[PDB]
Amino acid sequence: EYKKHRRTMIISAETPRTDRGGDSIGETPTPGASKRKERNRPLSDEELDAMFPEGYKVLPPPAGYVPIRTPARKLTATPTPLGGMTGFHMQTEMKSVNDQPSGNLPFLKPDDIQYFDKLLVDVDESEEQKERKIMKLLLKIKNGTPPMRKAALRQITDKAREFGAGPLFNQILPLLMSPTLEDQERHLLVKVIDRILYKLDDLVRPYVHKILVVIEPLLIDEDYYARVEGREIISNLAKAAGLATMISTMRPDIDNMDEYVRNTTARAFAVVASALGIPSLLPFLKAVCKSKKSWQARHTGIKIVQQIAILMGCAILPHLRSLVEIIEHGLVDEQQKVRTISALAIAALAEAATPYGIESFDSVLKPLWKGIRQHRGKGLAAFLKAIGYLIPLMDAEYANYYTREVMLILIREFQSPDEEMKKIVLKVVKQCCGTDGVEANYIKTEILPPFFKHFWQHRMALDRRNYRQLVDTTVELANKVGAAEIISRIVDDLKDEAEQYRKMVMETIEKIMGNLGAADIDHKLEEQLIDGILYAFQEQTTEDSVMLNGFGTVVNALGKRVKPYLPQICGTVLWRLNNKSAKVRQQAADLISRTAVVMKTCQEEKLMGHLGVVLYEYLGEEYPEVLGSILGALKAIVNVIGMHKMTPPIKDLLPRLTPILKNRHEKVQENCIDLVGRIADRGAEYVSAREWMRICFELLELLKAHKKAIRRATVNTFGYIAKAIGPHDVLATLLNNLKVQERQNRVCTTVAIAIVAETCSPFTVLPALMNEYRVPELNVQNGVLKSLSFLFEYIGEMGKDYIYAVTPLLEDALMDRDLVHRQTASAVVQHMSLGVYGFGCEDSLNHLLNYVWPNVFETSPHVIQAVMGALEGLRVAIGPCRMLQYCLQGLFHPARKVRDVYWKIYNSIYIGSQDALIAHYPRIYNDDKNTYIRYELDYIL
Amino acid sequence: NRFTVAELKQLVARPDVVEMHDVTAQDPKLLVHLKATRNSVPVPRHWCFKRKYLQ
Amino acid sequence: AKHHPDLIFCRKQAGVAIGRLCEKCDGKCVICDSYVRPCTLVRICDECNYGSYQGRCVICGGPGVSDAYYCKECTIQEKDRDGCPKIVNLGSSKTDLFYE
Amino acid sequence: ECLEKKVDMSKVNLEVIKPWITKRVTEILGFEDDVVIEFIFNQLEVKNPDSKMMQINLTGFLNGKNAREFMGELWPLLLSAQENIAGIPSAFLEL
Amino acid sequence: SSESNRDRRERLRQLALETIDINKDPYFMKNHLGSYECKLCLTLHNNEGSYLAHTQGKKHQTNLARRAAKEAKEA
Amino acid sequence: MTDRYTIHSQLEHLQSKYIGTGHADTTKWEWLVNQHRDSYCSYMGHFDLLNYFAIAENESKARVRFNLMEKMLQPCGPP
Amino acid sequence: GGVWRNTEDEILKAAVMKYGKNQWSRIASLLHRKSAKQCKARWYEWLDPSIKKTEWSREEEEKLLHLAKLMPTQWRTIAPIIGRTAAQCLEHYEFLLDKAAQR
Amino acid sequence: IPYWLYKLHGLNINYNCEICGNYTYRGPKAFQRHFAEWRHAHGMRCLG
Amino acid sequence: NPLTKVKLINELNEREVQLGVADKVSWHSEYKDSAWIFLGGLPYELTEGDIICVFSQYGEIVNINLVRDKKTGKSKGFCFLCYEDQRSTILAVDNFNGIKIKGRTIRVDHVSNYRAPKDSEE
Amino acid sequence: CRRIVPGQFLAVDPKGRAVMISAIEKQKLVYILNRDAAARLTISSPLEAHKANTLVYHVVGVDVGFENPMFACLEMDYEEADNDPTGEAAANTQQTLTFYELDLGLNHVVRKYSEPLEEHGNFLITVPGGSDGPSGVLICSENYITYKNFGDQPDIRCPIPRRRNDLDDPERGMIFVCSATHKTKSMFFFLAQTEQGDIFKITLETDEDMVTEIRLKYFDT
RNA sequence: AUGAUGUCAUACUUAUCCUGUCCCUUUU
Repeated sequence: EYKKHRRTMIISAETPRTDRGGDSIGETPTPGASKRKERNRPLSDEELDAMFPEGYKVLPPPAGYVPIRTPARKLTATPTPLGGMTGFHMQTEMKSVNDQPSGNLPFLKPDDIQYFDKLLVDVDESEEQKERKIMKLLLKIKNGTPPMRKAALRQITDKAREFGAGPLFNQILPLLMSPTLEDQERHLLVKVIDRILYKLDDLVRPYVHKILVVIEPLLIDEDYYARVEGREIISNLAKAAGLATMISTMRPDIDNMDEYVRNTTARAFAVVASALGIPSLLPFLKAVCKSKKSWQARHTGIKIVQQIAILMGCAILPHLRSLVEIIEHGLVDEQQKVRTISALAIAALAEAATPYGIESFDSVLKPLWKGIRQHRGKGLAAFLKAIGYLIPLMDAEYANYYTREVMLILIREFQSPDEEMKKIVLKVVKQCCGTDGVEANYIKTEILPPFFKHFWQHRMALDRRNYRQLVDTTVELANKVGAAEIISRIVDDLKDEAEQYRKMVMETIEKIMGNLGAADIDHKLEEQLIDGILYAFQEQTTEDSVMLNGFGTVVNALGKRVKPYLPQICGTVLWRLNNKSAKVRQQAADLISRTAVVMKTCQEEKLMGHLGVVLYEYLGEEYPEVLGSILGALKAIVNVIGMHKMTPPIKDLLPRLTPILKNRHEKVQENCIDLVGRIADRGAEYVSAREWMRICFELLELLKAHKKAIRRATVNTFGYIAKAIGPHDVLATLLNNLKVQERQNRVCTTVAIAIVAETCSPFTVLPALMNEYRVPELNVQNGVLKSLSFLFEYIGEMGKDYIYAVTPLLEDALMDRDLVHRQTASAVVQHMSLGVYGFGCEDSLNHLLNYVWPNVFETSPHVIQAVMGALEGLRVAIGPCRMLQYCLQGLFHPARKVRDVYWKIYNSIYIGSQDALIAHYPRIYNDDKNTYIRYELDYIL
Repeated sequence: NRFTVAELKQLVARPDVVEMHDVTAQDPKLLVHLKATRNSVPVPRHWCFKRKYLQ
Repeated sequence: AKHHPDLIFCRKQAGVAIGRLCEKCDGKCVICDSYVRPCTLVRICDECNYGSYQGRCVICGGPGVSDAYYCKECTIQEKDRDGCPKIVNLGSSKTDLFYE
Repeated sequence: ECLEKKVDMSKVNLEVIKPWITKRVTEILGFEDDVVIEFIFNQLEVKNPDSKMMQINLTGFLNGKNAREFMGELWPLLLSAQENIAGIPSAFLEL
Repeated sequence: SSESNRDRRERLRQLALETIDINKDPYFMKNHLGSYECKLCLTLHNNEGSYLAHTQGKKHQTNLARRAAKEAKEA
Repeated sequence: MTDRYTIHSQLEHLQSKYIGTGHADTTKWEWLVNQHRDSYCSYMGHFDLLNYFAIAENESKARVRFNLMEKMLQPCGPP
Repeated sequence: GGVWRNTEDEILKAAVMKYGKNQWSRIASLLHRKSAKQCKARWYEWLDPSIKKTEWSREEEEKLLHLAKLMPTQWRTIAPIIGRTAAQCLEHYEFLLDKAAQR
Repeated sequence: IPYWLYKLHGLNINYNCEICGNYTYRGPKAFQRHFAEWRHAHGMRCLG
Repeated sequence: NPLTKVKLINELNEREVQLGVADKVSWHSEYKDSAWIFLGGLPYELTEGDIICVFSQYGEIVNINLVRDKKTGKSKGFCFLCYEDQRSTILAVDNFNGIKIKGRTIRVDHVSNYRAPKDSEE
Repeated sequence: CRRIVPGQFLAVDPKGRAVMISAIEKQKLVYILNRDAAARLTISSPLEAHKANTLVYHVVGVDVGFENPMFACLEMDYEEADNDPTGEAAANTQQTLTFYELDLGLNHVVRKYSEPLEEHGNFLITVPGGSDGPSGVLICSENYITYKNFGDQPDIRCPIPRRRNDLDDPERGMIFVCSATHKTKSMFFFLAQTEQGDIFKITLETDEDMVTEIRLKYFDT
């Protein structure tokens, strides 16, 4: 209900401020009248002319109906109490209407008509009215098919400079202001505002406020991506407009009655200050916080200091002093808010103040400590927040005293029902008691019993932030007082009813035993541990890692102290390994996966028999989400017990795996391909070649995967089996693909050609490929070009020979059939050029550079960036001198194009190797006013 | 403000490399000095063409 | 790069913070965006790694697990001696995918 | 223009320039605000201020026509205060 | 899926070759990458339907009347 | 003092930050002065080149270094 | 769907000339955009060689005007009787005759 | 009337080559090719 | 911060309802064995009898006492009332939390520590 | 050996807290050196201190008594001389001795002090300060030597003594070729050789907090 | 006979990408 005041915001300097004064004065008039004694307040004809847009008439009908409208009020009571009714007669019976009148015109929601009504009328073809009329391409962006949204979006991007910001925003801001607005539609209009604001710069100046009013509500939002977007577009707006534009714009919102606009406005100043930098905007602020008019302003400006602290964060560091010098005067102010928010802003500062600038906070302290005594309520807690973040920044001697003073109040204040309180004092306890200069026993006595008393309760854990922060603080207390204490007190709660609580203590134990190590733990408490962890693990309402990673970390930390507990574990593991069909199978499986090594090193072989054949049996499970976890478990078991010792000998296993690859879904596909990879890489002899080549012809279509890691493991496996067999057959099976499917992974086969060419010497393979460029089918031609590219990228030095072989073919390819040839071939020239460096082959690379050189000119992004990479690699390989000898004449050529490009190149050549260029600048004669000959080089002994 | 081609060819020591489009540059003396270097390469012939060197 | 032509790097001053890579972007190079020939480790900027910005991936920006490294082709081309290539901006990527 | 001569605020007073700047701001912006007085205080806080940056900050806040005259009146009074050996403008010697 | 699409593309190429052999089109020429190129229109064709649709726009057969008058002065 | 010239920024693009790169609209005298400054910096950086330059002349090494540092600003006269 | 582009229309005409007329599944396996029923409907509506797509005269207009009053509905029954046989040119001609005579 | 084709090709452009017997050219490329031609070289050889 | 306590209590109740928590761990084991619930954020014109009449829908209150302040009518905005059983306090914390009563909304939560005069936050 | 590549000049602090490496022009870096827990030397992230259109002749660290380390260097701005075809901005452009201080608490370096010189300098001489002698540096120039410490210390200049009845040309100047520093617990002296190889024993009289006079004497040849 | 703008399909490239969330807006 707090945010919906957005709906009350009408669309959009001395006049601007003059308006706020009148606004507040009318507020005092009305408010005053009631003491003297909303949207329904009667209106005036100028106010009436204010709302409706252009082109409407208020002409009435006769002089006997307006008096009916005046008696209507009296007759709303009177004639409603009178005779009336309606009826219908049976009689036999034109029907006009309008949807969107256009070629297609994707559909209009019943409300959006109000906005898009002008498009409905079909009157056409007779100035500005036609620009608003054609601007309905918005409608195509809002609703329609995704392609319509794309093409529309571009079309309106390139028309920015044409239409101007005025008509656009005039036709947009109502939509982005719409009460019925979607999520997506919002986000899309945000996109169009960005893309048009990458172009328009000086133009937006009148509309800046008129923008921010809608945009500032994006900064305060439940969605995160909405927030990062909002900060981005306000960054683009402020940087886009001028500083003075922003400043002079946004003043009147500081004293605005509603605090909402003040707040979101503060975050606005935070964003713009990130844009244009702190020092530029300082005098504005420093002027604001000293404003003597009213407090609300200073409250705002201080909040601005804060949000600057959060946003800029670590980068505040240089101006920290000046900022402090601003804020300090509010701590002593008579108003309360200003004090509270002030000290809070100090907190945010210090928290972004990484272990330094302590003396900059210096003058701030002595009041704060004093205040620590006398305060009741929220302000107190706020001070505790500030001081809390401060203490890590002090000296362990001064902070000794000061800390020991804070500990008292810290103790006393555990018990307040305020959750803000508990957050603050919590994080405080972290920083104060996580100090190296604090003594264990003092904490053990004074703190821990009240800490676990008041803080560990079922109010906390259900909340999110309190959950996390609690976890952290407890973790650190463990970091000091030791392990067995904390854990020993919280173990008994593993068996507590609720989940979220169990989850909490479980992850706590996890992190604790992660850091300190399990060595400190005694015996009995360890029994309660393992039993606790099993018990909690046996009841899982949701699927999550916390319990699992928890268990794994506990066991791997215990080491072989866990050995007596195995049979109970794995008994539970099998029985659970049935029980829950889709729920728990995957989970018990993963439990095995993470417990593998522990079930290995202790040398329980029967257990490996168990897991081996038992898990072997589930490979016929039809549920994928289970089967995946099963294969994962098998994987982990392979990494502990070796090839020849597998209780399910690979002869059994692998062909039993082979048919599963039709599973498609990554869940089974991921782990499966992984395991086929481990076995195919490691042993690889156990299986006959026929099985392997079948595996190949099955692997071929795994490249339709929508996931990148699937293709990853796939290609690497394909290399492994390429080693298991040898090149020619399998690279031929790769060349069987004509790259007809451009979706999923196509070039991936190309990568397989590369890695295959590595696994056994390409010194064998190349002639087959180079022959296969002959084929008239073009896309596979550019395919084998890519194969050369990745090929040289992987081979590196070994290309000192094959350069020659590839050289004439690159000649044929680089000579252009179609752009992709020039591009890909150019990439080949690049990776070749980095690879061969320094070995003395430069000549042929120069020859190829000839044919490279004409391609310099084009607007296609991929070919121009390709050519850039090309000429960069050629720069390092050939040496700059030859490059520059191609780049000289282009610098000063009359045309703009040639200069743009040759200067881009010459820059690329210039940044690197700027040291070595000296010799190669030619002799340039000296003119009248200037001496252009460097005579130093002509000094002769 | 722009010199003619005959005045640019009479002033240059190597007038066998001057073109008709070099008079429209911002500094014809530096372009004529850079075009008459020892191991310099000329620009491509697609600067005035409309076929994009591949059609 | 490849995955994103409108992305801009940080190019800030090099500090002592060693860069890391996420589990989804493990093995991928930062400049060359390749998977083979790692020669030089990745160093992050001081402002790019502070508090919650520490231990994050340079390219992916997610939870970093393993340390990131630069490609040898970018090392020999002197493309690794530039500033910290932290991905600051994020445009036309993972924006409409959240809606679906 | 008049914003090309280098000046220095360390050789001039600050308390005598507040009433003329307040009168100029009341003549330009009509009423009395707290952002313009803070901007005028921040523009004279540095020992070596920038006349072009102050002129840009005044043209962004005001319209620009009155801001140019305000900058030309503030540059001449500061020049008369820095040229004098006392460090005061001509309007402070009479009263 | 992909094999069915490859078989459909091969059947479409065979049907286009049969239609070009039946209609006796002297301007249809095959490229070296699995595409068509028009000799009379002097333009490229992306698919088999693109070369099969170059009969209404840019009619190069009507521009051969000058070459027919240059080859033979009589009608 | 209306100047109407605020070379601030546009869309986080261009904004040359390096020295000696140059642009497409770079003049001949500016490029010659940048090349002369780069040659002076390379002569001051290389020890063997500075030794070979000081062995020919009758001046010392530090005097030639101070002369090359003094001739860096206006080493050929800005065009 | 069913945009009925010209490159798809030429491929549909070539498939109707090569494969046949009473084999709709064989023609739909070489277009990858429409089904067999949509291809048969396109071949019977616009790709038919006997369809008179032009030459709207006054005799056909008088035949359609003297038929829409005898049968108000069932425009598909009067499609082959009038001679248009496209099942959409008759409704378009009726709409043109109703709009031109209204003014 | 191919107005757009003649505009894209460069027709109806004012150009004249005084070396090639004071002939006129309808384009800049035609003026560049007419300056180095058989008639221009013949006129240069006849002029000396 | 002043009105975020009722929102935090509602968020904790929503998380307990959505996380699949049973009746044994439904944020009641930490505030058990005490029928004294802490009420804060009431209006300045509400009396003790009106609050006792509005809070009697879930059972009869045993001992209610308003926060006395500003010697004129003992009005501070906070209130402490002990119900009959713990189930009535659980129902009041689960139903009357964050509700609006005569303009400004109030907050309902459990303290379960002791009877203190100054324990709420104005 | 590029002009924008650092490596031509390298100055180290006398307290061993940081090292400064700068190029001939428009590049300057300062890295912090700190010992580890196992007494191992470790380096921190370097601080960029570049300045556009500024040439550096020679750099030397200032001897500070465990305070903020400063790096003095001879600077020369060539921005005005490159934007004047008349050559007036090229003349009357002397070198400026700029002392850039590295704030250890702020972890950033800034140009704290800067002052123009009377003539162009070739090399500098770091005078030891702190507990042993006053802080400052001696700037060697053509036929003159002027040690000008930072703060309220006045500039004291001394011309270079020449040989009696020199057979060389009087139009040629005289500068220093090298300089050595001998520091002891009692006092400190300096030995600098001229262009003619005249090694002079450089001594500097000083007051309680300032420098009084520079007394030079020719030691040998 | 190129080229021009233009509504409109069609292929191709980017090893493009499919579990992303409020772990931070807590504003009277």
